[PDB]
Amino acid sequence: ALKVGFWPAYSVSEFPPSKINSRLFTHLYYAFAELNAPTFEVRVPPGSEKTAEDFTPTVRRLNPSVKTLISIGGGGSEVRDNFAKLNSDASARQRFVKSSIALARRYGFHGLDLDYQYPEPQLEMENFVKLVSELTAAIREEARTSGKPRLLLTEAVYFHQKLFPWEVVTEYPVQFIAAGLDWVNVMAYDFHGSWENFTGAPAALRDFTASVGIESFLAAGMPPEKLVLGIPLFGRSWLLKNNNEVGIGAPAVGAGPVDGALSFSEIQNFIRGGAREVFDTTTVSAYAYKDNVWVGYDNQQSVALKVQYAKEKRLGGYFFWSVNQDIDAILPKIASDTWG
Ligand SMILES: CC(=O)N[C@@H]1[C@@H](O)[C@H](O[C@@H]2O[C@H](CO)[C@@H](O[C@@H]3O[C@H](CO)[C@@H](O)[C@H](O)[C@H]3NC(C)=O)[C@H](O)[C@H]2NC(C)=O)[C@@H](CO)O[C@H]1O
Repeated sequence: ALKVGFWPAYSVSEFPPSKINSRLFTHLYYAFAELNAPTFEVRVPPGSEKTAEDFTPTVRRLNPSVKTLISIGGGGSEVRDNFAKLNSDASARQRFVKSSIALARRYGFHGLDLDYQYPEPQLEMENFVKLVSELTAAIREEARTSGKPRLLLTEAVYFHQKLFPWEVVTEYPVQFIAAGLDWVNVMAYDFHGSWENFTGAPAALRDFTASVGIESFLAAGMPPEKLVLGIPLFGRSWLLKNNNEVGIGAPAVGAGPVDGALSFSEIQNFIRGGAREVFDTTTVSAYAYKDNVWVGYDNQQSVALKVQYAKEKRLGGYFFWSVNQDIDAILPKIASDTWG
């Protein structure tokens, strides 16, 4: 039962690794090492070496059994462009593979993650397959030469097995992934948000839903234990067109605070300051509103329902993005209690 959380290094001054309740997790990710084009000597951002080294000993103090991975890349156009340049150059792929493995060992991580959004179109998937195949082989070779258990290898995936469901240009090769990786982190969120003119459930379990995306990976043949269901610790926000239309599907005029996203902890403050929370059974989600601000998110009820869903679907577990955004670890606690 994988209970996974991502800790973003940007948050260090407000939420250092020491604040993570690592009792509630089996695996915790450092986000992110950088690709460091053009040499592709993968590294943590210069200046953050101490933070990266101390991460694993720190989180293990509260739960020695917890393991860690370092995630390389992250969402965003610069990372995507760097992976696309990397994956087309055999020499660069070799430098990336060697340096990534060395990085994980250097800082005491138990594994590596790729976060690449996204390996599309078809050329980019084909080249990503070359990178990942080479990385899997080198991980096995390093275990052989060091005598240590092999590094874990995971990657972030889009919510759906097809890139993209409305216009398929490529798709994740599930048998390849199952053979090469320990699991994938299914990004079952950002379905709805301020790019749209109406409020919606940004991580709806059902209704662009988490269950349809999960179904697509299973139908393609992914072993269910290789899927880890993502659950956001942030909400997507809108400004309402009219303060008396406050439900799902209400008209909106742009992004709410802060640039369209609010941490769970900020949402708790929003509710304590007078916003009304509503559970939406139709989507398995929550929303809250006050005056012209509306936010959709996951709450204690929807998280328990999503985690039970993952269990019923025989998934490997769940992950949170990102742990600094529930400072009191409310949602990680209910998730852990739900699974058992
Ligand atoms: C052809 C068409 O209209 N397609 C629609 C899709 O574009 C839309 O996908 C969503 O698009 C938005 C905006 O590009 C994505 O939001 C971004 O997501 C990233 C990563 O999750 C996040 O870091 C950004 O902050 C966020 N940007 C903003 C402005 O919030 C979102 O991920 C896309 N979601 C999915 C599931 O692809 C979908 C779904 O709304 O609808 C199609 O009709």
